Amino acid sequence: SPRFGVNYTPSNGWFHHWLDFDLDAVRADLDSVAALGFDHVRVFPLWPVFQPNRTLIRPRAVEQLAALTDAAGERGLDVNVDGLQGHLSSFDFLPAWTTTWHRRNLFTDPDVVSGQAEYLRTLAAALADRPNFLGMTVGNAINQFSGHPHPDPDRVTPEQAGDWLRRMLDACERGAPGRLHLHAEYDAAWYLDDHPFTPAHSARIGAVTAVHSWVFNGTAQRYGTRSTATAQHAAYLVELAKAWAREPRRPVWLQEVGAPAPHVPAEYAAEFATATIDAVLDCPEVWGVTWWCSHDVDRRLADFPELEYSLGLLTQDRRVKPAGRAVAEAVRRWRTETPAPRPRTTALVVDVGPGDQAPARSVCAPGGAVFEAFMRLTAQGARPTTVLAEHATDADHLAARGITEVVTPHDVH
Amino acid sequence: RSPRFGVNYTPSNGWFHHWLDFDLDAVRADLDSVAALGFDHVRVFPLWPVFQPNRTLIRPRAVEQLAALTDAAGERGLDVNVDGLQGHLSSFDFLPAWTTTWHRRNLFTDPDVVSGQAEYLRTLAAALADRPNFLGMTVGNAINQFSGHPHPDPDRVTPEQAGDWLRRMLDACERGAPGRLHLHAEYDAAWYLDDHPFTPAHSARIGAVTAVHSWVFNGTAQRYGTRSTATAQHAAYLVELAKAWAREPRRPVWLQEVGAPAPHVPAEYAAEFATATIDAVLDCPEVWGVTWWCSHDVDRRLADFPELEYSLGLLTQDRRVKPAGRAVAEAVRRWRTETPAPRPRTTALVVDVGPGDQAPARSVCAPGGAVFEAFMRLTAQGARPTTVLAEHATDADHLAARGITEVVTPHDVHL
Ligand SMILES: CC(=O)N[C@@H]1[C@@H](O)[C@H](O[C@@H]2O[C@H](CO)[C@@H](O)[C@H](O)[C@@H]2O)[C@@H](CO)O[C@H]1O
Ligand SMILES: CC(=O)N[C@@H]1[C@@H](O)[C@H](O[C@@H]2O[C@H](CO)[C@@H](O)[C@H](O)[C@@H]2O)[C@@H](CO)O[C@H]1O
Repeated sequence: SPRFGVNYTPSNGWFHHWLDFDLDAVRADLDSVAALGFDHVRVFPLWPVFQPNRTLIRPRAVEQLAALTDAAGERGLDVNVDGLQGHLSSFDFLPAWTTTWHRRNLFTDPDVVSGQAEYLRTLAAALADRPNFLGMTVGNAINQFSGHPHPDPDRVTPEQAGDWLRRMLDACERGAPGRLHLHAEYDAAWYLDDHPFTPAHSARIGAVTAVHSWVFNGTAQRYGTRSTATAQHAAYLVELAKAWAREPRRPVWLQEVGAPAPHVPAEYAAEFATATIDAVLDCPEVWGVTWWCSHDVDRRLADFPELEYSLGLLTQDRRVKPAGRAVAEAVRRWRTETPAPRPRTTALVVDVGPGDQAPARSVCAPGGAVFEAFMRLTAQGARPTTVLAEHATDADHLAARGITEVVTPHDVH
Repeated sequence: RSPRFGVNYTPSNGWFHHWLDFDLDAVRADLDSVAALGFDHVRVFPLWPVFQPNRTLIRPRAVEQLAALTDAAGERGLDVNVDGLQGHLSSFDFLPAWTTTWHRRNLFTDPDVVSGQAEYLRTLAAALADRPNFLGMTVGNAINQFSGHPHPDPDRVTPEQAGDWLRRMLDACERGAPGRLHLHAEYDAAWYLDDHPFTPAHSARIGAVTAVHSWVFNGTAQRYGTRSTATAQHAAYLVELAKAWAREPRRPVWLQEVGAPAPHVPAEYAAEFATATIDAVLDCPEVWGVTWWCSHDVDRRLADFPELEYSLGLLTQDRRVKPAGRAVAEAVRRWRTETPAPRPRTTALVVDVGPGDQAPARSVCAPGGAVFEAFMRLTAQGARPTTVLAEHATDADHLAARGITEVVTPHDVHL
């Protein structure tokens, strides 16, 4: 029931390939992905290339995306499209009509927002007749523009961020009705007290909860490369995200997971990949696992943080790397041969402060009491899920999720 | 040499975003309509982030599209000046992702950004060097607007750093295309804004010719009026002002931008204004050329431009000649038919912008300033003034080399 895919980083040109779109290079990339057994790709337009002026959405760029989508479908790959990039791999791609003389908050300016909505509706409507089109993700961790540590953020309130998300997803739904439209925020949404994108936003707006699991976020540094916390980090984000859902079986999509050097050294990447995926597949209701990323980044492109270059499952010339070989069996076995995991009946209480804005959510970050209690329960074999403090004695909430035992971080010690 | 006539080329289909949907036949039709008006050159604009999307990727296809544009121009008798670092165009900043936010690195001082800019300019120049109609490079369109107030987020630099950067950029242009016409082109803050890092000395002493961009929405029309002498003579003023800082007595001054922006120049007055402006400029000797901004109106289906930008063309979106396009063409035809002799300017107004080479009091040259108003009064009186720096006001060798026999101060004119 969990699907298996990759975040597609075009080997020739990286995301700048939209400026030199080569369908045969894309076909060869997708062939090398399909050969490892994946069933979907997550793909990335570059927003200022597609919408260089607020009222110019380039039809040729839309046609190229459709051709990419059709090429993926010929190779047995479904396609999720991320709209607003926005941020990719340390670089911000911002249209000139949003910056300096035209600086206008990405989340609140009425004209920017209507321009974003028309962009997203246009992409979704163009792919709506593709059977392998899964739906849209609003944008790749667009929440990284909304506050620190961004050097120049478009600060917003949680109320403002939620309003914006609902408008963006309405546009996706109007473009492609009935498809799988979601938003996907990086882990500040679960770990930073002040951050305006909240756990509630992730679990209650959009079709599924998307989480992006990256052990350079303090996890590998604090607990160690070969620790239980590092191996279980993706499973933790999946079970943590469930605490805020209103539907007891709302799917959680592990939409990014990668093996970043030096926190996961190259010679440990395959072992880490297998352990991380084994752990997350012991979590019920996982929509899918989508590895970051398909192909190493061309070192002929300068100024990436070193870690970005070697995140591929395939080399830049499409050779299978050790983690690619590894995943291409923690997929064949995970598919077909791995039973859906049993329910997790022990829930750890998550006290994130009252209201829906999670002002104390850093207890969930690496080093926090909720994080460490979850990892302790995990090491003990308890297979924990999570429950909000507000629901810790809510018998209807617990029964709907099959939770029979509730423990606080203090109980765990 | 005699003055040249040309246009700043705004592609009618796609504007400068046409690099993303490059249509050579649309460029050819655009240039056809420009050649019909009798021009002899175009100034053309790469979009820097499209040409160099990563510091170490200068896209071969963008370079080849620029060469194809240059060839289409040469066929039509249009020589080509290429501006490199845009950078700024018509109120929009086009900055590569590798210069901003997480990668914010000063455009003028960061070692890696500056090396990237030099390789980009060298690459463009080398790729066009075999084209006989390639004039040379301009470093970038008013790149000085990134360097301080009123930019909302400037990359600050000292004047010494600005001059060093310019020399490095121009050396790269020269390595790419030896012997061609390489210059830099700064907007009027270089002449008008106290403490602005790009100075009059930089414009008149670095690069092959001095480039001035004349825009009467800079306070000139607002203070003196649309139909005033100051508004009609503003471009000739910048030409003669820029001469004060030249070391060579016959260094050409290129009026590389001049346009008719509404409502400071209403559309119904644009033709009369263009005629008056060009007549005033062509009464100035050693004008390299007049380059009108711009060839084509901007498509109003493109959002968020300041209103004035859309109707700056001499030609409409569908390539029809506008009243100002007819007026400029007639001025060009008149000059080419009569080839009037240049007339020297023997009366010089003293320009005192303070001590040193950084012009700390240059605002006397701005609209409302004592030098500005004295120049316009001498002009109205028919004295045909040039300008001379205070440090040269009694330099007999400097004055004889320019044929200046009369030197007057702003207060002299006050009387
Ligand atoms: C500025 C910076 O590098 N921020 C990073 C994000 O880029 C990163 O986003 C995801 O992680 C991969 C690997 O780093 C990156 O290539 C993609 O942008 C992807 O969307 C984020 C992950 O939590 O971590 C930030 O620190
Ligand atoms: C932010 C802003 O509008 N800055 C303008 C410059 O754009 C302008 O540059 C020149 O003027 C024309 C007409 O405005 C414009 O299309 C081009 O960018 C051109 O290079 C400059 C002129 O001095 O004035 C600034 O205020």
